[PDB]
Amino acid sequence: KVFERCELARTLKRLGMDGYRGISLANWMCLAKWESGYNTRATNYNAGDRSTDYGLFQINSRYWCNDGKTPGAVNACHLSCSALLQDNIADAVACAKRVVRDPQGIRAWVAWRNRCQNRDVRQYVQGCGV
Repeated sequence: KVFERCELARTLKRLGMDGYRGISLANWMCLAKWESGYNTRATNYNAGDRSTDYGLFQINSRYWCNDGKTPGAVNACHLSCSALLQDNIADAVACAKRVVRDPQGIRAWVAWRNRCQNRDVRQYVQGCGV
Protein backbone atom coordinates (compact mmCIF):
# COMPACT_ATOMS: atom_id res chain seq x y z
CA LYS A 1 0.00 0.00 0.00
CA VAL A 2 1.17 3.53 -0.83
CA PHE A 3 -0.13 5.87 1.90
CA GLU A 4 -1.09 9.46 1.23
CA ARG A 5 0.76 11.88 3.56
CA CYS A 6 -1.99 12.94 5.98
CA GLU A 7 -3.55 9.48 6.03
CA LEU A 8 -0.23 8.08 7.31
CA ALA A 9 0.28 10.96 9.77
CA ARG A 10 -3.08 10.23 11.40
CA THR A 11 -2.37 6.49 11.47
CA LEU A 12 1.01 6.87 13.14
CA LYS A 13 -0.43 9.21 15.78
CA ARG A 14 -3.11 6.65 16.61
CA LEU A 15 -0.39 3.99 16.95
CA GLY A 16 1.38 6.13 19.56
CA MET A 17 4.41 7.32 17.58
CA ASP A 18 4.17 11.00 18.46
CA GLY A 19 7.00 11.68 20.89
CA TYR A 20 7.89 7.99 21.26
CA ARG A 21 11.33 8.00 22.95
CA GLY A 22 11.52 11.72 22.23
CA ILE A 23 10.82 11.47 18.52
CA SER A 24 8.22 13.83 17.09
CA LEU A 25 5.63 12.60 14.59
CA ALA A 26 7.10 14.92 11.90
CA ASN A 27 10.42 13.04 12.20
CA TRP A 28 8.77 9.66 11.72
CA MET A 29 7.00 11.09 8.65
CA CYS A 30 10.27 12.43 7.20
CA LEU A 31 11.85 8.98 7.81
CA ALA A 32 9.03 7.01 6.07
CA LYS A 33 9.06 9.50 3.17
CA TRP A 34 12.76 9.07 2.38
CA GLU A 35 12.95 5.38 3.21
CA SER A 36 10.05 4.04 1.16
CA GLY A 37 8.03 6.96 -0.17
CA TYR A 38 5.22 5.80 2.15
CA ASN A 39 5.13 2.39 0.41
CA THR A 40 4.60 -0.67 2.67
CA ARG A 41 5.77 -3.25 0.10
CA ALA A 42 9.12 -1.62 -0.66
CA THR A 43 12.10 -3.98 -0.48
CA ASN A 44 15.75 -3.21 -1.01
CA TYR A 45 18.49 -5.82 -1.32
CA ASN A 46 21.96 -4.74 -0.15
CA ALA A 47 24.30 -6.77 -2.35
CA GLY A 48 27.28 -5.65 -0.27
CA ASP A 49 26.30 -7.52 2.90
CA ARG A 50 23.45 -9.84 1.85
CA SER A 51 20.81 -8.15 3.99
CA THR A 52 17.46 -6.72 2.86
CA ASP A 53 15.53 -3.62 3.99
CA TYR A 54 11.80 -4.20 4.41
CA GLY A 55 8.75 -1.99 4.25
CA LEU A 56 7.59 1.46 5.22
CA PHE A 57 10.60 2.08 7.49
CA GLN A 58 13.06 -0.09 5.52
CA ILE A 59 13.94 -2.20 8.57
CA ASN A 60 17.04 -4.37 8.08
CA SER A 61 17.04 -8.19 8.27
CA ARG A 62 20.46 -8.42 9.94
CA TYR A 63 19.23 -7.22 13.33
CA TRP A 64 15.49 -6.69 13.35
CA CYS A 65 13.57 -9.31 11.44
CA ASN A 66 14.12 -12.82 10.21
CA ASP A 67 14.16 -13.69 6.49
CA GLY A 68 16.30 -16.81 6.85
CA LYS A 69 18.86 -15.90 4.17
CA THR A 70 20.80 -13.13 5.91
CA PRO A 71 24.11 -14.40 7.41
CA GLY A 72 24.72 -13.91 11.14
CA ALA A 73 21.38 -12.24 11.67
CA VAL A 74 19.38 -11.77 14.79
CA ASN A 75 15.68 -11.00 14.95
CA ALA A 76 15.25 -8.43 17.71
CA CYS A 77 11.65 -7.60 16.80
CA HIS A 78 10.85 -11.33 16.87
CA LEU A 79 9.11 -11.07 13.51
CA SER A 80 9.34 -12.68 10.11
CA CYS A 81 10.35 -9.95 7.64
CA SER A 82 7.15 -10.78 5.72
CA ALA A 83 5.26 -9.05 8.57
CA LEU A 84 6.87 -5.78 7.51
CA LEU A 85 5.33 -6.02 4.02
CA GLN A 86 1.64 -5.97 5.06
CA ASP A 87 -0.76 -3.11 4.33
CA ASN A 88 -1.52 -3.06 8.07
CA ILE A 89 1.49 -1.26 9.58
CA ALA A 90 0.89 -2.34 13.20
CA ASP A 91 3.80 -4.82 13.25
CA ALA A 92 6.13 -2.41 11.40
CA VAL A 93 5.37 0.28 13.99
CA ALA A 94 6.03 -2.02 16.93
CA CYS A 95 9.38 -2.95 15.36
CA ALA A 96 10.27 0.67 14.56
CA LYS A 97 9.64 1.36 18.29
CA ARG A 98 12.02 -1.48 19.20
CA VAL A 99 14.75 -0.09 16.92
CA VAL A 100 14.73 3.36 18.57
CA ARG A 101 14.86 1.88 22.06
CA ASP A 102 18.59 1.30 21.34
CA PRO A 103 21.12 4.08 22.19
CA GLN A 104 21.19 5.49 18.64
CA GLY A 105 17.47 6.19 18.57
CA ILE A 106 16.22 7.66 15.30
CA ARG A 107 19.86 8.00 14.13
CA ALA A 108 19.90 4.26 13.42
CA TRP A 109 18.66 5.20 9.93
CA VAL A 110 21.26 7.02 7.88
CA ALA A 111 18.56 8.51 5.66
CA TRP A 112 17.27 10.40 8.70
CA ARG A 113 20.66 12.07 9.29
CA ASN A 114 20.98 13.02 5.61
CA ARG A 115 17.43 14.23 4.92
CA CYS A 116 15.73 15.07 8.24
CA GLN A 117 18.21 15.99 10.97
CA ASN A 118 18.47 19.74 11.69
CA ARG A 119 15.85 20.57 9.08
CA ASP A 120 12.39 22.13 9.18
CA VAL A 121 10.31 18.94 9.12
CA ARG A 122 6.99 20.78 9.73
CA GLN A 123 6.01 20.25 6.08
CA TYR A 124 5.49 16.52 6.59
CA VAL A 125 2.57 16.99 9.02
CA GLN A 126 1.13 20.39 7.99
CA GLY A 127 -2.60 20.38 7.43
CA CYS A 128 -3.08 16.77 8.53
CA GLY A 129 -4.94 17.60 11.74
CA VAL A 130 -2.57 15.78 14.10
